[PDB]
Amino acid sequence: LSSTASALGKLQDVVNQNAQALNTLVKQLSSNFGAISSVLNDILARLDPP
Amino acid sequence: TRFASVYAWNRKRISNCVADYSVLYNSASFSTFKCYGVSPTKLNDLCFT
Repeated sequence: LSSTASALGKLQDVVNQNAQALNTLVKQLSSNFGAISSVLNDILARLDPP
Repeated sequence: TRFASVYAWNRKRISNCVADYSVLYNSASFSTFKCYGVSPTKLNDLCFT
């Protein structure tokens, strides 16, 4: 157990999957989905309410 | 006093200015002031490199 690499591969897989999903979720926050900009503060400072 | 022709449209770089957009925009002489991606009243609350 000490020497072999990836002996705990299953727990590592669980953690990696969860962290990867979160990383994707935060990354998607950067995409603008076609809007003018991906920052709400930018849109609100730039554009009128309507 | 004299703008360039349409085909040969001149350009000028503006830098280090303080832009009093609100006092310009509210003037009555402009027949149209359409803006895109930005709103005219907000323009003072902004700053463009």
